[PDB]
Amino acid sequence: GTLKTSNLPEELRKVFITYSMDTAMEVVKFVNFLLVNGFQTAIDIFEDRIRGIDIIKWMERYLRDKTVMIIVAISPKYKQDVEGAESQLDEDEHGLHTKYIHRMMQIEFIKQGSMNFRFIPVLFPNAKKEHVPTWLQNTHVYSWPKNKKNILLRLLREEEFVAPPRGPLPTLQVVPL
Amino acid sequence: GTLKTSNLPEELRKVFITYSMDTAMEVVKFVNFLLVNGFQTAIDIFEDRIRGIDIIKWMERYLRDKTVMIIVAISPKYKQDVEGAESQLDEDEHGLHTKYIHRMMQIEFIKQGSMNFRFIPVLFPNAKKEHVPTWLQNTHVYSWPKNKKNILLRLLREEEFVAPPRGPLPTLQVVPL
Amino acid sequence: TAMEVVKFVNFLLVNGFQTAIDIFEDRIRGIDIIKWMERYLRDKTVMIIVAI
Amino acid sequence: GTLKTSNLPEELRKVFITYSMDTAMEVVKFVNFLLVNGFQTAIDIFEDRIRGIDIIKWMERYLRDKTVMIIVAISPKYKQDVEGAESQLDEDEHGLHTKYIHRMMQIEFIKQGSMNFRFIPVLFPNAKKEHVPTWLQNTHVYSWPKNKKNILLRLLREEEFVAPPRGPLPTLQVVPL
Amino acid sequence: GTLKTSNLPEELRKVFITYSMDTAMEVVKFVNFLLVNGFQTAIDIFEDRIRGIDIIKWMERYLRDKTVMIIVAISPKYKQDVEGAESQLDEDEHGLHTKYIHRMMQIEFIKQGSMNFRFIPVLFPNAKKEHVPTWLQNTHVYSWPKNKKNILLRLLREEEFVAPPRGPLPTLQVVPL
Amino acid sequence: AEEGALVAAVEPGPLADGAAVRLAL
Repeated sequence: GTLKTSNLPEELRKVFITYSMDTAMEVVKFVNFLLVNGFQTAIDIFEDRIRGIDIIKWMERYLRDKTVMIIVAISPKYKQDVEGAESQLDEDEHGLHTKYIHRMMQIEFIKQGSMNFRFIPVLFPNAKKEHVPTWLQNTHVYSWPKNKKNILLRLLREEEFVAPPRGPLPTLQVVPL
Repeated sequence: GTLKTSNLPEELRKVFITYSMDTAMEVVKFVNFLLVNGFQTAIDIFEDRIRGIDIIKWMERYLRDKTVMIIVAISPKYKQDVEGAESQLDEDEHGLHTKYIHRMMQIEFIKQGSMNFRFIPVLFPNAKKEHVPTWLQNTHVYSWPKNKKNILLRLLREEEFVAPPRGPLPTLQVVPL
Repeated sequence: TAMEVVKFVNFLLVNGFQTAIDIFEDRIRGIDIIKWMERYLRDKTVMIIVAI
Repeated sequence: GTLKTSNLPEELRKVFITYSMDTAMEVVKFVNFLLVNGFQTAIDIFEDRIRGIDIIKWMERYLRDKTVMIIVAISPKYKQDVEGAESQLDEDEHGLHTKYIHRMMQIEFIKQGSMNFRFIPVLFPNAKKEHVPTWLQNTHVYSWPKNKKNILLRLLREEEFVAPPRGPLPTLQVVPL
Repeated sequence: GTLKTSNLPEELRKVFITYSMDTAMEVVKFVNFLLVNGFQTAIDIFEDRIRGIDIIKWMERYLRDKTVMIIVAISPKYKQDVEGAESQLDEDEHGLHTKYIHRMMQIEFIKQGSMNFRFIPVLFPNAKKEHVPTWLQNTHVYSWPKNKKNILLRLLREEEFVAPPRGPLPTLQVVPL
Repeated sequence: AEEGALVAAVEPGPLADGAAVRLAL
């Protein structure tokens, strides 16, 4: 029917992505897909020049800002990272940064009363529902690219289904028998 | 006939719907029917944005409330889910949530002495009377779209038949013989 | 015999008898049908009319 | 006399017992009597583990199974439970579960046309005829321990009296006068 | 009588306790009681040094492990925390951690098909039946210190009543009349 | 007493349905 263009302010178009290396190949395509659709996706590979100045400050900028939506790229190596990067993975720097980001996300999630407002889990092709960290299983989980339109709708903060406006209570007629 | 207007307070117009995915389309039609007739129907597909924050909290918000009328959409897959959603299927998330809701309803039903105050089973086009869980067979089972008028009456909490006020006992005349 | 039963219930109610029938007690009967029936079956003082 | 053995398959040797707390002691002896005689009796005090996993699922396992014979242990507190555990007992949990089981049995009984195929009422030493629910008075009512032999015969599904095979009609001899 | 000893492996002697501040004083006695009976109870107040390193990692240690039996210390403030910890308080850290633990337990419970394998609700003296979260009311609820021996039996995974071994079906003797 | 006080059946007079929409991007 009639077309609709979201009035989403550019402030709410910021998106931050955290991932593991195994899924980086598809994460590049995912970032391209988001950029084509007009979202300002911040990821380490493309933000490298600014990120190089101070990695920790770069991460903290997106972690502090409540309005920034964070997309979690779920892969078999993501759970392994956020669980045992320091010891099990021969001290992988990217794994350590991913684990730190995950810990910050969990701390914020707990502080909010275990309510998730801006962390979006996404299942990449080589992932499975078991790989999603438990606290992230309490919300919507999107498979990529299976549910890409749903991901776009979520980032737009739009409902896939729009309920009709609630009407008035029906009037009742009384007919003698 | 004469027209009667319901006094149903807006607080008593909340409705929650639990269903299985085999009847999703008819559930959407049913939700439209309820919304247009002035009932505030809470369903996962339409409250997706709020439901995403905390799914379990969202469900418990309606399960706690004694004043919310829960409509049970009965279909072949509903019984299947509430019986073996975890074992008979490859971990269907919606099936597991439906099973949890059914368990909470049963627990509340038992704690109340096995009296059903707010759970309304509704049979959908492909459903049979055998698909209704046994404890729900002890109440009025409606059929959709056959009894939609009766469903509206039940939600309005109105009687389909107005019993006239009880009169006085008749006076007896005595005649000799 | 539903229609004639409705007329009969009208006749009884008008004359001052509290007739319990399923169609009019729908609200209470919906809570627990079997309990609703047993309430009238137990009570020895409730007269049961059998509409043949 | 002569010896006979039954072909009763093990699948038909399952028994489920529903009782009230006042009978608990005698019910323990009754369960010992059944188990020793080769019957697989399910009771809440012996299946504490599986029942603890999920109480309602545990009850439904035997309620839904048509082949399981249910033994109703009647006593003064059993009728009180199944009629008023709702409020009279300050939330007596066992009373509430007993009431739920009784309601499910009644629903099955009515749905089958008021024919009782697997509910076996048993009177316990402190019980009387008045304590049996009315719908259960339409079948054989056994008394414990007075009729325990008869109870075993009932569970074995073996008639107590062997009727001799029907013979042929007698031959008529005419001796005219 | 006779004495028995359980073959319970040490790895199965680990118990995790979650509670609220009002039960803190009683929880100390409960933990001492558990420790004296040889159970390795993990609680924040005692494992302070390890918990201090990383609170969230510490909690996830006992949440991930399927073999760890979690004891839930119910009380008026426990339900208050697991419902409105974030809002009704001036950011009570213990309340928020309790809420997070409760959410993880619920997610596991739902994901398992609404079956409770290792969550053991225990009612502390100032608690009531109503303070038990609904989904925890579908299992055995132990009161403390009233049912402490039942709690020990549950932890040992030993049924209080042991059914006698099932015998053979009785033989049938036929006698003429 | 005369049965003029008849029983009356109640029905909802006005009703409407539909108007559900789905976004397709």
